Amino acid sequence: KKSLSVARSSGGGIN
Amino acid sequence: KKSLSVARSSGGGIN
Amino acid sequence: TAGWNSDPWLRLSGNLEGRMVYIGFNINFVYEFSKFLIKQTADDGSTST
Amino acid sequence: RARPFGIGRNVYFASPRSSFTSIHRYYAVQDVSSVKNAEDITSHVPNYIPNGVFSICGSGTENFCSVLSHGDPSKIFMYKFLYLNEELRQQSWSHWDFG
Repeated sequence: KKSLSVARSSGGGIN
Repeated sequence: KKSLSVARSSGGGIN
Repeated sequence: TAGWNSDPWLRLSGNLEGRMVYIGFNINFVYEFSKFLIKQTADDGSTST
Repeated sequence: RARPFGIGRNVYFASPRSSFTSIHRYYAVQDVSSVKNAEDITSHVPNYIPNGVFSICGSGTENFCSVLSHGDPSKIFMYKFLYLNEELRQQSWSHWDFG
């Protein structure tokens, strides 16, 4: 059972 | 499968 | 090559007299992806590669 | 040159640099009673909008801010944003070209 994509709300702008 | 780098937002100034 | 002003004609094949047509200039849509690299986030929304 | 443009709760204005214009969002800080602040909404694209911004506009209904600069007259620079629960959920910078 391969791992799932991590739930990333992420964001925007400069990082 | 080698471990991934821990996502460190970290910071600045004196620690 | 000289431009539309030099040769301002659109030659449509056949007889199209009396027909309604729709003329416009092509819109150049561009989207370049960012490089498909692994993205991770911390406990907050900050991203990492 | 460009009058600050107010959309909803925010006012957008240009701050020119040596070669490219920084667009800032003027807003009220949430916690403090009487502190206002400016946030650089072009921080991730500092070298995008050339100096010479003379028009700042946009639509509240369509949720965008548009910048016209005479440095690159052929482009309309578009700032697409979304606000959910006092949070910028979308920050999209792009331009439109017509020739």
